[PDB]
Amino acid sequence: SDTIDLADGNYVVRRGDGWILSRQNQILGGSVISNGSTGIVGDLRVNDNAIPYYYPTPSFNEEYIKNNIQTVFTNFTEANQIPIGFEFSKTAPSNKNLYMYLQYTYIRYEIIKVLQHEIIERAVLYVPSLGYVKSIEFNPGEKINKDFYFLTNDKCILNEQFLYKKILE
Amino acid sequence: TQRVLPYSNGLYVINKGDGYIRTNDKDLIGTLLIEAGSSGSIIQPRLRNTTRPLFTTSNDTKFSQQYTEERLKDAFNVQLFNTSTSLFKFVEEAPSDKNICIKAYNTYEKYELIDYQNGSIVNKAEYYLPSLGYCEVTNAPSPESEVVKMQVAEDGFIQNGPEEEIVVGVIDPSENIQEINTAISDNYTYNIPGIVNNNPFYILFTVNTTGIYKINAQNNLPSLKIYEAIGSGNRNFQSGNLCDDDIKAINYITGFDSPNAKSYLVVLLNKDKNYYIRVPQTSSNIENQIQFKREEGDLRNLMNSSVNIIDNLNSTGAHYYTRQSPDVHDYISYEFTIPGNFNNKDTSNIRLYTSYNQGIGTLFRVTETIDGYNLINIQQNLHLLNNTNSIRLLNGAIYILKVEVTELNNYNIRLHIDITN
Repeated sequence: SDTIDLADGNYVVRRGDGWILSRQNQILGGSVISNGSTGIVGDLRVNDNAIPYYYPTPSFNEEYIKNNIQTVFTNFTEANQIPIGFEFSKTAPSNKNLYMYLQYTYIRYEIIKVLQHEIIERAVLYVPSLGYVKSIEFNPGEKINKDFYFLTNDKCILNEQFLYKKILE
Repeated sequence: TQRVLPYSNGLYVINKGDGYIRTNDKDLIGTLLIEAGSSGSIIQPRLRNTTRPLFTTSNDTKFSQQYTEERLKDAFNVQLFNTSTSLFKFVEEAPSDKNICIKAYNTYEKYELIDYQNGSIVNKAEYYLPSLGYCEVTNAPSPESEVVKMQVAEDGFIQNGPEEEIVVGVIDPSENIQEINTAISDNYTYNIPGIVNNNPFYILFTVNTTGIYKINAQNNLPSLKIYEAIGSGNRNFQSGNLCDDDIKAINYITGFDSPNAKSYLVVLLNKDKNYYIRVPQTSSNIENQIQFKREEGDLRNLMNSSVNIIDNLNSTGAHYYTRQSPDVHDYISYEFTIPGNFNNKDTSNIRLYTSYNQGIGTLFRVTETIDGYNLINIQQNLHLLNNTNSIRLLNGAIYILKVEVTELNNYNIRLHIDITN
């Protein structure tokens, strides 16, 4: 639930790497390879595609979240100004068709207010990190599950973390 | 001989799949002839703030390219610039024996923006977002075999990617959004402000405790619609208060577009989710309120559906009522009062049936007690489509028929209440 074993106060939290956002699965397109061909897809995280997403709360506005997160954790305002590229490479089996689509992954940061061992307020920051592809073998006309294309709620493809530090007054 | 679309009135964005290419090789990147034992690759690199997409529209003034891009951003948060920074590359090594050919095509992702109103598409726009290509590999075509004369296949598109149709409703941008800053307890009354001034609008709100809620306007007028914000509540949270993620993508839950039908909504709402309530155009300056009441009684046996309030059931004979038919496995409710004086012994023979859409119906006797409304089942598994069966009901009593549509043959559902005796 929303109950945590922490003393009262404000905390900065790193939830880990590999967070993909809802409805943002095929925002970048995909490749269709077949019959032994190798498909390679890559991207470059610079500025406008490295925009961090803020979700503030009345206690924790943008400046608060940014300053706290950058003080304790990776400094993203200067890091996202440095272009980082990445690539994926899949190889389709013989006489079969494979579709691969790529989406951005993010770092999840949280600013939480804890009172009586329960979180009463939480603000969320997403910092662009890298990408991730999902691939499926398909035939012409085959129905494809809705879960492959569409993500309903933000989830972490990796192990979620909880790296917390108490915010000093 | 098309399909019936049970979409509520509004704006919808449809992801029709990936891997679309134009006919007559208009998107042909090219063909590489790799010798035996060698390797080959086709690379399609892209620049910054480039990559022209493909856009057509039925009404440029309303569905302009800027408008379509903003709606696409509302639905899936796509931006053309995102496709600019991408690269794709196809690598193929030919075997030792024979040569190999590889053909590369630039692909597109097909998005469609539709203005759905009363069972038809009044405005349609097609957007094609540059995708990450399509590659097909063949054995080396031995020159020459023959050359066979063929004709062009005219303008059109060919999808090489998997089948896909993801439909997402989006908030109408022209309609205002008012926020309820406080989470909803067991009871609340929203007074519609004069700022919007009779124009249809949305109410964004959340719920304190998960449960089944009755939402209605004054005298159940006008009919209200409810949507759920997709992916809401996973982000920034505050206990007992509303946190707007500015999510425009919505899922239609229930509601009637017809502003004159007396109706109230019974819906299961989640404290970890955000919801919108669309109230339509009101043609008067007369005040109105939205009432929110958490239900703990038998009314929870109506979720999730709009209950339609029938007033013209005051005589024997033929009566039928037309509403926007819900989708398959989606519910619609009717609350009606048999004509005559209620003396607990006078009965009238009632026939309930639908005209085109088949649905399974369950009717309830309603006896309002001092604890609230009490719903008593008196029949189950009623097949409404051309139902010839009749049941005797008490004159002056109140009944609620909940219908689950099991076959959609018409955009509208017609419930007939025939009264003899």
